[PDB]
Amino acid sequence: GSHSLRYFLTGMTDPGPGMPRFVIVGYVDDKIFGTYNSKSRTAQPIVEMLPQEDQEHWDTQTQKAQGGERDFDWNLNRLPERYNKSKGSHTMQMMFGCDILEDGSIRGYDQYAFDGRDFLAFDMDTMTFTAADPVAEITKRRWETEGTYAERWKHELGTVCVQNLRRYLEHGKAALKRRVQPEVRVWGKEADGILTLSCHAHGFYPRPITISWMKDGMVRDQETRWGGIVPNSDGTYHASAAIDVLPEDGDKYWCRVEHASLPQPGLFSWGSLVP
Amino acid sequence: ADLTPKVQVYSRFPASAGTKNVLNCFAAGFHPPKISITLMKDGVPMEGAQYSDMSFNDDWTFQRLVHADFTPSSGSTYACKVEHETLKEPQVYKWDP
Ligand SMILES: CCCCCCCCCCCCCC(=O)NCC(=O)O
Ligand SMILES: [Cl-]
Repeated sequence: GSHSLRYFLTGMTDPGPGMPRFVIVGYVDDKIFGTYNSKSRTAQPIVEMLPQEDQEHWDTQTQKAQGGERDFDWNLNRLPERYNKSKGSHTMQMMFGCDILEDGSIRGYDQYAFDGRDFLAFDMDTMTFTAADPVAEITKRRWETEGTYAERWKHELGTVCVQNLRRYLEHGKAALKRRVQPEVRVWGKEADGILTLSCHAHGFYPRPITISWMKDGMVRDQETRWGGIVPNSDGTYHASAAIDVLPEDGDKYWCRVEHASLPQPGLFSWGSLVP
Repeated sequence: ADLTPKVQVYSRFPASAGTKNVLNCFAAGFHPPKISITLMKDGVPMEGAQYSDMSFNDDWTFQRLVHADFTPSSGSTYACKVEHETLKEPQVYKWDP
């Protein structure tokens, strides 16, 4: 099948009282598998997904994250002077990782942002860079002329990331292969002669899901508002959809939920009970 | 295209009085990353709340989940208070269970 490994790195001059100034969150297929932060200074697996991890692998992750932290610290001190915008708080971010596609081919990702705006990116297929402003352009031109960054990150993305993804898919298979069926609630609130129907899917895994509103067998997508897929703390997800209808039609609308855990879609209505 | 937090408040399970649950406050789409998120019961911060490691979405905006185990009681009001430098005053997001 198709699988993804992604790392989300953040550095902050102003994280908030007691908060770490540098954080890394790692994801395999929409599941957090490990974290690092500058308070603990340790990369650690999420043991509910990876329960039997060897120490040497995670010492290596820790060593790499500590180097990332130092680099982000340098950039946060130096980039503000180069932009001539010294005052205020600042942030540095990076997202990188790899996909193994259904046909086995590999895709790499590597992008940076400063103060929440695109900075530069690296293309591991062609070993080229792009930059979003003149400060980043100077960095990009130095990196490409020297040639070291591109060799290192082609290996990092195309070899190490892939090997680590295969490792985590195997070591975390029990948690990854599991399917948790959503519990759905439909609710209605009437105000000013308008009935708003809402449909909430609680606690499903894996992440992909669809919610639709239907009447007379016809979907009403143009009138539907979706809240989005948002996480629970146990690794399942939550999602919602709402629609405004005439109060006299409340019991004619049905919320349809499709999800890998449901062999056929669930269908729920306001005013009816599901034994 | 404003960097204010977009906030949702929801429980892990559809709630029933007296049944153990988890209350969640999820804020997303904001910048800068510094943000105050407080789960409250009847205006009192809830004990045992925990916060996710800072992460972000594809457009680089930040998100954070705050959650607390709890047993919902009828007659109480649960809410999430959010403070962020894009906001002139705190904003309070009630839980509709
Ligand atoms: C799940 C937690 C463990 C994560 C381990 C992987 C850590 C990778 C950190 C890469 C640091 C990249 C900095 C950088 O690119 N600096 C640019 C420069 O200054 O040359
Ligand atoms: Cl994310």
